[PDB]
Amino acid sequence: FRPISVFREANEDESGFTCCAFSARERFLMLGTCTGQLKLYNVFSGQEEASYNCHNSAITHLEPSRDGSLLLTSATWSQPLSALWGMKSVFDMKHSFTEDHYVEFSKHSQDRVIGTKGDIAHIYDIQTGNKLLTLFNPDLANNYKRNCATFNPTDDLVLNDGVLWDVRSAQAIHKFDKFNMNISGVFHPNGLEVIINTEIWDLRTFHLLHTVPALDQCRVVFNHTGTVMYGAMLQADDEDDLMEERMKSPFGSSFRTFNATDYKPIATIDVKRNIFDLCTDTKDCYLAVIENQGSMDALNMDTVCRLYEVG
Amino acid sequence: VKPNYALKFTLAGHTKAVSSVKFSPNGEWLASSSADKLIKIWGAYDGKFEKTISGHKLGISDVAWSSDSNLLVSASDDKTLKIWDVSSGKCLKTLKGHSNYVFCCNFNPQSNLIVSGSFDESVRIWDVKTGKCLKTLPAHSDPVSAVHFNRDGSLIVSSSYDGLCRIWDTASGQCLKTLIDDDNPPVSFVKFSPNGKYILAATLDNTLKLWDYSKGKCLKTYTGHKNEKYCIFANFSVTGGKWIVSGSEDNLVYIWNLQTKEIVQKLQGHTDVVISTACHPTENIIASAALENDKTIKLWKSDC
Repeated sequence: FRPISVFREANEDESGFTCCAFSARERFLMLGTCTGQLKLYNVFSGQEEASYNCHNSAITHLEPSRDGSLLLTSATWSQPLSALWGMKSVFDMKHSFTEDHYVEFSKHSQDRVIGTKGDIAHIYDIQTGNKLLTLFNPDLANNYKRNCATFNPTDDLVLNDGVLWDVRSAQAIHKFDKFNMNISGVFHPNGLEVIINTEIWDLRTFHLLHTVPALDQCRVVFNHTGTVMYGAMLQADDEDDLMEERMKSPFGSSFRTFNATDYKPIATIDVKRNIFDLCTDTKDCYLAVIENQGSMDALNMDTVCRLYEVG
Repeated sequence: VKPNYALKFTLAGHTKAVSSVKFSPNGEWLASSSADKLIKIWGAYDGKFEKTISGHKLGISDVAWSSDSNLLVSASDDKTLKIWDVSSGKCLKTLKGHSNYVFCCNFNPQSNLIVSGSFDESVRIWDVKTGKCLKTLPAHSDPVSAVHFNRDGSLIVSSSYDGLCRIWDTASGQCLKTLIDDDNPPVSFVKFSPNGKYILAATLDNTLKLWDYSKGKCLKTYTGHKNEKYCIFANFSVTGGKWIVSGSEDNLVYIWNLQTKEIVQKLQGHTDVVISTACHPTENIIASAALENDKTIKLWKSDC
């Protein structure tokens, strides 16, 4: 990971980048900010290209569609908590999801959105914005504190709060036992296993395939071939109150890469600054990382975006 | 004529940001609430710690005195308010009903009702003696930042992140006025003037405005300070010169001439946002309180 470029938010006394994703027009990166703005930057020059007002509170997370026509944003406390934006010619809101604090596109045909409100998953149609489904069963819930509902690679299954759902039947098919307080788990890109905190479960059998202690409290993302996994550990203290939560960046100061087939470790990278987000481009040539240089972490938040060459 | 407030005492003791300071109506005490979940009582003239009042489960956003100085009400992030007997320090009632954090509270002049405002976008009116909710007002489409009774208790004013101030009939709960100007940035604070004729409102565009709410007219604008993020309390200073008083996100207390709208003083000393100020009821004394990187309360005294 050779450093290629660095830049901070233009105009602003304290740089407020909070999250990032490469846009379809490569060389340009989309970043959310702590003031609910979506901004476009040239990742090589550091030149701000555009700014759009998306939310009345800090952007927490975002996801562009693969075809570059749509964008999902999630905010912090203001409603709508998530929104869907059109990126063709003019930028504007197509739909809003007022109570979902997290949203993802469906994965195969990106024709739906899955939002999360606490323990509950919502599936929406991208065209109409209609809620197509609610997935929640209080007798199976694990009540994961940072639950995130997610589609599998073919969109026929959903993982929500540690419960595996069959979409077409809106039926829960399996409940994975609870072994941590926060992380609810993601699908592996191969479609045949799930990664729930430190537990790797086989969807063929529900046998435990791997214990990976390094993944505790981690979020993960895969390179586009599905051969490498990035993971970074959330900063936690559940005994933190509301004020103490804001004092922290989302992640610690290191991320790890793992072989995606057997979870063996590849690299451990410590950028010596706490991490807000990271992403790769579709070709996995570049890694973008939002790094806080603030002396007291997110207390005096002051983030830069670093572009690294993926070797 | 300008005041000459000068620093007399600094009150340390809270272990997290101080959210609200309030002089008792009899002038003897200062009450302070804190993110540390505690209410502390101090001597209003000597600044000496008197006692700690405890019972909330999470941070406290606001506290308020009953007219006779014997009770307090607090509003908490734990989604309740509590009514306290000041002498004993005991919790007389817990008011339960809000579905999220309670940010603002006040007794009415008669002291038989409490009004509360919440992140859940409602205003609620409570029976002081039963501890029960009398009315739930669907007051706003965004979090409520302040609630206040007028001088005869017949009206409530509320302010909200939806950009609106609203006036309510205490008895019926009917909305009687919606104040909005040329824009609607979040309204972060509001209260009635002591004569009941005006409304003083802060918006998160670094601006305070004095409204004739009956006429629906903005009469005075006060600027020069920094207020774009926090819900800073503000006051009419009426014991000497006629001022407007407010904290500021540059860590200063600002004082304006009410009529001319010019800044007449800025009080330096705090090391974080000055989120709360209070004007003593009979003497030219100001209390100020600051957030997490400061944690102290300051007492200032002026000759006019």
